Amino acid sequence: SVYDAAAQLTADVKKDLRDSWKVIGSDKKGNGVALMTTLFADNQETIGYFKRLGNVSQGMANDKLRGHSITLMYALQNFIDQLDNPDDLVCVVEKFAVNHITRKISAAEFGKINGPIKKVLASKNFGDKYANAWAKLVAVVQAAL
Amino acid sequence: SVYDAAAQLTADVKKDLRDSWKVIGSDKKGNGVALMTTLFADNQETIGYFKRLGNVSQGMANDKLRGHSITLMYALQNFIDQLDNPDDLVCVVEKFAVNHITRKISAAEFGKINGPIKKVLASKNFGDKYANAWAKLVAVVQAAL
Ligand code: HEM
Ligand code: HEM
Repeated sequence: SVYDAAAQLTADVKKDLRDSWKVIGSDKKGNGVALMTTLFADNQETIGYFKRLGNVSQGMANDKLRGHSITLMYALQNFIDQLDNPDDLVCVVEKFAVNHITRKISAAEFGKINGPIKKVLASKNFGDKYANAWAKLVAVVQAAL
Repeated sequence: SVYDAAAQLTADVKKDLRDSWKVIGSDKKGNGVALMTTLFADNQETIGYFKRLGNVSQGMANDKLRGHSITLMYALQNFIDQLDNPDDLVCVVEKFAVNHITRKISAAEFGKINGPIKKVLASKNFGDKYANAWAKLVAVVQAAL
Protein backbone atom coordinates (compact mmCIF):
# COMPACT_ATOMS: atom_id res chain seq x y z
CA SER A 1 0.00 0.00 0.00
CA VAL A 2 1.47 3.30 -1.17
CA TYR A 3 -1.08 5.28 0.86
CA ASP A 4 -0.07 3.60 4.12
CA ALA A 5 3.54 4.40 3.30
CA ALA A 6 2.69 8.05 2.63
CA ALA A 7 0.88 8.07 5.98
CA GLN A 8 4.29 7.50 7.57
CA LEU A 9 5.30 11.01 6.53
CA THR A 10 4.40 12.75 9.79
CA ALA A 11 4.72 16.44 10.65
CA ASP A 12 8.27 16.00 12.00
CA VAL A 13 9.38 13.92 9.02
CA LYS A 14 8.00 16.48 6.56
CA LYS A 15 9.71 19.30 8.44
CA ASP A 16 13.10 17.56 8.32
CA LEU A 17 12.65 16.83 4.62
CA ARG A 18 12.01 20.50 3.87
CA ASP A 19 14.83 21.79 6.08
CA SER A 20 17.36 19.44 4.52
CA TRP A 21 16.01 20.04 1.01
CA LYS A 22 16.47 23.80 1.41
CA VAL A 23 20.22 23.14 1.43
CA ILE A 24 20.81 20.20 -0.92
CA GLY A 25 18.14 21.44 -3.30
CA SER A 26 19.90 24.77 -3.79
CA ASP A 27 22.67 23.10 -5.81
CA LYS A 28 20.87 20.52 -7.94
CA LYS A 29 23.79 20.13 -10.36
CA GLY A 30 26.44 19.62 -7.69
CA ASN A 31 24.51 17.43 -5.26
CA GLY A 32 22.76 15.56 -8.05
CA VAL A 33 26.04 14.40 -9.58
CA ALA A 34 27.43 13.67 -6.11
CA LEU A 35 24.44 11.41 -5.44
CA MET A 36 24.89 9.46 -8.69
CA THR A 37 28.67 9.11 -8.41
CA THR A 38 28.31 7.84 -4.85
CA LEU A 39 25.76 5.28 -6.05
CA PHE A 40 28.12 3.99 -8.74
CA ALA A 41 30.96 3.80 -6.22
CA ASP A 42 29.03 2.00 -3.48
CA ASN A 43 26.94 -0.16 -5.80
CA GLN A 44 28.88 -0.93 -8.98
CA GLU A 45 26.26 -3.57 -9.81
CA THR A 46 23.87 -0.76 -10.76
CA ILE A 47 26.04 0.84 -13.45
CA GLY A 48 24.62 -1.59 -16.00
CA TYR A 49 21.35 0.36 -15.88
CA PHE A 50 22.97 3.60 -17.06
CA LYS A 51 24.83 2.28 -20.11
CA ARG A 52 23.31 5.06 -22.22
CA LEU A 53 25.24 7.59 -20.13
CA GLY A 54 28.63 6.38 -21.33
CA ASN A 55 31.56 6.54 -18.90
CA VAL A 56 29.83 7.62 -15.68
CA SER A 57 33.17 7.65 -13.85
CA GLN A 58 33.76 11.04 -15.49
CA GLY A 59 31.27 12.66 -13.13
CA MET A 60 30.57 16.33 -13.83
CA ALA A 61 32.54 16.13 -17.10
CA ASN A 62 30.03 13.69 -18.63
CA ASP A 63 27.36 15.92 -20.20
CA LYS A 64 24.90 13.01 -20.38
CA LEU A 65 25.34 12.20 -16.70
CA ARG A 66 25.07 15.86 -15.76
CA GLY A 67 21.77 16.13 -17.62
CA HIS A 68 20.38 13.08 -15.84
CA SER A 69 21.65 14.19 -12.42
CA ILE A 70 20.02 17.62 -12.68
CA THR A 71 16.75 16.16 -13.96
CA LEU A 72 16.79 13.65 -11.09
CA MET A 73 16.81 16.47 -8.54
CA TYR A 74 13.63 17.90 -10.06
CA ALA A 75 11.79 14.65 -9.34
CA LEU A 76 12.72 15.05 -5.68
CA GLN A 77 11.65 18.71 -5.90
CA ASN A 78 8.24 17.48 -7.03
CA PHE A 79 7.89 15.04 -4.13
CA ILE A 80 8.75 17.72 -1.58
CA ASP A 81 6.22 20.14 -3.05
CA GLN A 82 3.46 17.53 -2.73
CA LEU A 83 4.05 16.80 0.96
CA ASP A 84 0.99 18.86 1.94
CA ASN A 85 -1.44 16.74 -0.08
CA PRO A 86 -0.93 12.94 0.08
CA ASP A 87 -3.36 12.46 -2.82
CA ASP A 88 -1.10 14.46 -5.13
CA LEU A 89 2.06 12.94 -3.65
CA VAL A 90 0.74 9.48 -4.45
CA CYS A 91 -0.25 10.28 -8.04
CA VAL A 92 3.17 11.79 -8.82
CA VAL A 93 4.98 8.85 -7.23
CA GLU A 94 3.00 6.35 -9.30
CA LYS A 95 3.65 8.35 -12.47
CA PHE A 96 7.32 8.40 -11.47
CA ALA A 97 7.38 4.60 -10.98
CA VAL A 98 6.03 3.85 -14.48
CA ASN A 99 9.34 4.27 -16.31
CA HIS A 100 11.40 2.62 -13.58
CA ILE A 101 9.01 -0.34 -13.64
CA THR A 102 9.46 -0.62 -17.41
CA ARG A 103 13.21 -0.73 -16.77
CA LYS A 104 12.51 -3.67 -14.46
CA ILE A 105 13.80 -1.76 -11.43
CA SER A 106 12.56 -3.57 -8.32
CA ALA A 107 11.96 -2.15 -4.84
CA ALA A 108 15.14 -3.89 -3.66
CA GLU A 109 17.06 -2.12 -6.43
CA PHE A 110 15.65 1.32 -5.65
CA GLY A 111 16.35 1.05 -1.93
CA LYS A 112 20.07 1.16 -2.71
CA ILE A 113 19.73 4.92 -3.17
CA ASN A 114 19.38 5.29 0.61
CA GLY A 115 23.12 4.89 1.14
CA PRO A 116 24.17 7.64 -1.33
CA ILE A 117 21.54 9.99 0.08
CA LYS A 118 22.73 9.43 3.65
CA LYS A 119 26.30 10.20 2.57
CA VAL A 120 25.36 13.30 0.57
CA LEU A 121 23.35 14.61 3.53
CA ALA A 122 26.25 13.91 5.87
CA SER A 123 28.65 15.89 3.67
CA LYS A 124 26.27 18.80 4.22
CA ASN A 125 26.23 18.31 7.99
CA PHE A 126 22.85 16.55 8.14
CA GLY A 127 22.82 13.48 10.37
CA ASP A 128 20.88 10.27 11.01
CA LYS A 129 17.59 12.03 11.75
CA TYR A 130 17.59 13.43 8.22
CA ALA A 131 18.78 10.23 6.55
CA ASN A 132 15.90 8.41 8.27
CA ALA A 133 13.40 11.00 7.08
CA TRP A 134 14.48 10.55 3.47
CA ALA A 135 14.37 6.77 3.88
CA LYS A 136 10.64 7.16 4.57
CA LEU A 137 10.06 9.12 1.37
CA VAL A 138 11.93 6.49 -0.65
CA ALA A 139 9.74 3.83 0.98
CA VAL A 140 6.74 5.49 -0.66
CA VAL A 141 8.37 5.02 -4.06
CA GLN A 142 9.31 1.42 -3.23
CA ALA A 143 5.72 0.56 -2.31
CA ALA A 144 4.81 1.69 -5.83
CA LEU A 145 7.36 -0.54 -7.55
CA SER B 1 21.84 22.35 -33.33
CA VAL B 2 20.25 22.49 -29.89
CA TYR B 3 23.01 24.94 -28.98
CA ASP B 4 22.15 27.24 -31.88
CA ALA B 5 18.49 27.14 -30.86
CA ALA B 6 19.41 28.14 -27.30
CA ALA B 7 20.93 31.31 -28.80
CA GLN B 8 17.46 32.57 -29.74
CA LEU B 9 16.93 32.93 -26.00
CA THR B 10 18.13 36.52 -25.75
CA ALA B 11 17.99 38.60 -22.56
CA ASP B 12 14.54 39.97 -23.35
CA VAL B 13 13.22 36.49 -24.19
CA LYS B 14 14.61 34.98 -20.98
CA LYS B 15 13.02 37.86 -19.07
CA ASP B 16 9.52 37.21 -20.42
CA LEU B 17 9.96 33.49 -19.75
CA ARG B 18 10.83 34.02 -16.07
CA ASP B 19 8.17 36.69 -15.49
CA SER B 20 5.41 34.59 -17.04
CA TRP B 21 6.66 31.43 -15.32
CA LYS B 22 6.50 33.06 -11.88
CA VAL B 23 2.73 33.07 -12.40
CA ILE B 24 1.77 29.99 -14.43
CA GLY B 25 4.40 28.01 -12.57
CA SER B 26 3.00 29.00 -9.18
CA ASP B 27 0.04 26.66 -9.68
CA LYS B 28 1.49 23.60 -11.36
CA LYS B 29 -1.45 21.29 -10.66
CA GLY B 30 -4.04 23.78 -11.89
CA ASN B 31 -2.26 25.11 -14.97
CA GLY B 32 -0.62 21.78 -15.72
CA VAL B 33 -3.99 20.09 -16.12
CA ALA B 34 -5.31 23.06 -18.10
CA LEU B 35 -2.47 22.58 -20.59
CA MET B 36 -3.22 18.89 -21.08
CA THR B 37 -7.00 19.27 -21.28
CA THR B 38 -6.66 22.11 -23.80
CA LEU B 39 -4.26 19.92 -25.80
CA PHE B 40 -6.81 17.10 -26.00
CA ALA B 41 -9.62 19.54 -26.75
CA ASP B 42 -7.94 21.23 -29.71
CA ASN B 43 -5.85 18.27 -30.88
CA GLN B 44 -7.99 15.16 -30.42
CA GLU B 45 -5.50 13.11 -32.45
CA THR B 46 -2.96 13.32 -29.61
CA ILE B 47 -5.20 11.42 -27.17
CA GLY B 48 -3.97 8.11 -28.58
CA TYR B 49 -0.48 8.83 -27.23
CA PHE B 50 -1.76 8.90 -23.64
CA LYS B 51 -3.81 5.70 -23.43
CA ARG B 52 -1.89 4.72 -20.30
CA LEU B 53 -3.51 7.70 -18.57
CA GLY B 54 -6.94 6.12 -19.02
CA ASN B 55 -9.96 8.39 -19.45
CA VAL B 56 -8.44 11.85 -19.94
CA SER B 57 -11.89 13.44 -20.16
CA GLN B 58 -12.13 13.15 -16.36
CA GLY B 59 -9.64 15.99 -15.98
CA MET B 60 -8.54 16.76 -12.42
CA ALA B 61 -10.42 13.70 -11.12
CA ASN B 62 -8.14 11.38 -13.12
CA ASP B 63 -5.24 10.65 -10.75
CA LYS B 64 -3.00 9.46 -13.58
CA LEU B 65 -3.67 12.59 -15.64
CA ARG B 66 -3.15 14.82 -12.60
CA GLY B 67 0.11 13.05 -11.83
CA HIS B 68 1.34 13.54 -15.38
CA SER B 69 0.28 17.20 -15.54
CA ILE B 70 2.12 18.08 -12.33
CA THR B 71 5.24 16.19 -13.38
CA LEU B 72 5.21 17.90 -16.78
CA MET B 73 5.41 21.31 -15.12
CA TYR B 74 8.64 20.33 -13.36
CA ALA B 75 10.26 19.67 -16.72
CA LEU B 76 9.55 23.29 -17.63
CA GLN B 77 10.74 24.40 -14.18
CA ASN B 78 14.01 22.69 -15.05
CA PHE B 79 14.36 24.46 -18.41
CA ILE B 80 13.63 27.87 -16.88
CA ASP B 81 16.26 27.38 -14.16
CA GLN B 82 18.95 26.50 -16.71
CA LEU B 83 18.33 29.48 -19.02
CA ASP B 84 21.51 31.31 -18.04
CA ASN B 85 23.83 28.37 -18.74
CA PRO B 86 23.36 27.08 -22.32
CA ASP B 87 25.56 24.08 -21.53
CA ASP B 88 23.21 22.88 -18.77
CA LEU B 89 20.11 23.75 -20.78
CA VAL B 90 21.38 21.65 -23.67
CA CYS B 91 22.18 18.52 -21.66
CA VAL B 92 18.86 18.63 -19.78
CA VAL B 93 16.97 19.10 -23.07
CA GLU B 94 18.70 16.17 -24.79
CA LYS B 95 18.00 13.99 -21.74
CA PHE B 96 14.37 15.10 -21.87
CA ALA B 97 14.09 14.31 -25.57
CA VAL B 98 15.27 10.72 -25.11
CA ASN B 99 11.88 9.33 -24.02
CA HIS B 100 9.92 11.50 -26.45
CA ILE B 101 12.01 10.18 -29.35
CA THR B 102 11.36 6.58 -28.31
CA ARG B 103 7.65 7.44 -28.36
CA LYS B 104 8.04 8.59 -31.96
CA ILE B 105 7.15 12.21 -31.18
CA SER B 106 8.38 14.33 -34.10
CA ALA B 107 9.39 17.98 -33.83
CA ALA B 108 6.13 18.90 -35.57
CA GLU B 109 3.94 16.84 -33.23
CA PHE B 110 5.65 18.37 -30.19
CA GLY B 111 5.06 21.86 -31.56
CA LYS B 112 1.33 21.29 -31.07
CA ILE B 113 1.88 22.25 -27.43
CA ASN B 114 2.32 25.89 -28.51
CA GLY B 115 -1.42 26.36 -28.92
CA PRO B 116 -2.33 25.22 -25.37
CA ILE B 117 0.53 27.26 -23.89
CA LYS B 118 -0.72 30.38 -25.68
CA LYS B 119 -4.22 29.99 -24.26
CA VAL B 120 -3.04 29.18 -20.73
CA LEU B 121 -0.87 32.31 -20.82
CA ALA B 122 -3.78 34.37 -22.14
CA SER B 123 -5.98 33.22 -19.25
CA LYS B 124 -3.47 35.01 -17.02
CA ASN B 125 -3.25 38.09 -19.24
CA PHE B 126 0.08 37.30 -20.91
CA GLY B 127 -0.18 38.24 -24.57
CA ASP B 128 1.41 37.27 -27.88
CA LYS B 129 4.77 38.67 -26.78
CA TYR B 130 5.05 36.00 -24.10
CA ALA B 131 3.56 33.27 -26.30
CA ASN B 132 6.33 33.96 -28.81
CA ALA B 133 8.92 33.77 -26.04
CA TRP B 134 7.69 30.33 -25.04
CA ALA B 135 7.52 29.27 -28.69
CA LYS B 136 11.27 29.84 -28.77
CA LEU B 137 11.86 27.66 -25.71
CA VAL B 138 9.82 24.87 -27.31
CA ALA B 139 11.94 25.35 -30.44
CA VAL B 140 15.01 24.37 -28.43
CA VAL B 141 13.41 21.01 -27.65
CA GLN B 142 12.27 20.63 -31.26
CA ALA B 143 15.88 21.02 -32.37
CA ALA B 144 16.58 17.86 -30.38
CA LEU B 145 13.74 15.78 -31.82
C1 HEM C 1 15.97 9.27 -5.42
C2 HEM C 1 16.13 8.32 -6.51
C3 HEM C 1 15.87 8.49 -7.87
C4 HEM C 1 15.27 9.54 -8.52
C5 HEM C 1 14.64 10.78 -7.90
C6 HEM C 1 15.26 9.21 -9.94
C7 HEM C 1 14.82 10.08 -10.94
C8 HEM C 1 14.77 9.77 -12.31
C9 HEM C 1 14.29 10.67 -13.34
C10 HEM C 1 13.61 12.02 -13.16
C11 HEM C 1 14.53 10.07 -14.53
C12 HEM C 1 14.14 10.67 -15.88
C13 HEM C 1 12.70 10.36 -16.30
C14 HEM C 1 12.49 8.89 -16.62
O1 HEM C 1 13.12 8.40 -17.59
O2 HEM C 1 11.71 8.22 -15.91
C15 HEM C 1 15.14 8.79 -14.25
C16 HEM C 1 15.70 7.93 -15.21
C17 HEM C 1 16.37 6.74 -14.92
N1 HEM C 1 16.44 6.16 -13.65
FE1 HEM C 1 15.71 6.89 -11.90
N2 HEM C 1 15.74 7.93 -10.16
C18 HEM C 1 16.18 7.51 -8.91
C19 HEM C 1 16.84 6.30 -8.66
C20 HEM C 1 17.11 5.32 -9.61
C21 HEM C 1 17.79 4.07 -9.30
C22 HEM C 1 18.23 3.62 -7.91
C23 HEM C 1 17.95 3.41 -10.49
C24 HEM C 1 18.54 2.18 -10.76
C25 HEM C 1 19.22 1.30 -9.83
C26 HEM C 1 17.37 4.29 -11.51
C27 HEM C 1 17.50 4.08 -12.88
C28 HEM C 1 17.12 4.97 -13.86
C29 HEM C 1 17.50 4.81 -15.26
C30 HEM C 1 18.27 3.66 -15.90
C31 HEM C 1 17.07 5.92 -15.90
C32 HEM C 1 17.38 6.29 -17.35
C33 HEM C 1 18.65 7.11 -17.51
C34 HEM C 1 18.91 7.52 -18.95
O3 HEM C 1 19.02 6.62 -19.81
O4 HEM C 1 19.00 8.74 -19.21
N3 HEM C 1 16.81 5.43 -10.95
N4 HEM C 1 15.22 8.58 -12.88
C1 HEM D 1 5.72 21.53 -22.96
C2 HEM D 1 5.94 20.22 -23.50
C3 HEM D 1 5.99 19.00 -22.80
C4 HEM D 1 6.59 18.72 -21.60
C5 HEM D 1 7.27 19.71 -20.66
C6 HEM D 1 6.49 17.29 -21.40
C7 HEM D 1 6.93 16.61 -20.27
C8 HEM D 1 6.89 15.23 -20.08
C9 HEM D 1 7.39 14.55 -18.91
C10 HEM D 1 8.18 15.15 -17.76
C11 HEM D 1 7.08 13.25 -19.04
C12 HEM D 1 7.45 12.19 -18.03
C13 HEM D 1 8.80 11.48 -18.16
C14 HEM D 1 8.92 10.67 -19.44
O1 HEM D 1 9.27 11.26 -20.49
O2 HEM D 1 8.65 9.45 -19.41
C15 HEM D 1 6.39 13.10 -20.30
C16 HEM D 1 5.77 11.92 -20.77
C17 HEM D 1 5.09 11.80 -22.00
N1 HEM D 1 5.02 12.79 -22.97
FE1 HEM D 1 5.78 14.66 -22.86
N2 HEM D 1 5.89 16.67 -22.49
C18 HEM D 1 5.50 17.72 -23.31
C19 HEM D 1 4.74 17.58 -24.46
C20 HEM D 1 4.35 16.38 -25.03
C21 HEM D 1 3.59 16.30 -26.27
C22 HEM D 1 3.19 17.48 -27.15
C23 HEM D 1 3.34 14.96 -26.47
C24 HEM D 1 2.62 14.35 -27.51
C25 HEM D 1 1.51 14.93 -28.23
C26 HEM D 1 3.99 14.25 -25.38
C27 HEM D 1 3.89 12.89 -25.16
C28 HEM D 1 4.32 12.22 -24.02
C29 HEM D 1 3.90 10.87 -23.69
C30 HEM D 1 3.06 9.92 -24.54
C31 HEM D 1 4.35 10.63 -22.44
C32 HEM D 1 4.08 9.36 -21.64
C33 HEM D 1 2.81 9.47 -20.81
C34 HEM D 1 2.46 8.18 -20.08
O3 HEM D 1 2.16 7.17 -20.74
O4 HEM D 1 2.50 8.19 -18.83
N3 HEM D 1 4.63 15.13 -24.50
N4 HEM D 1 6.34 14.32 -20.97
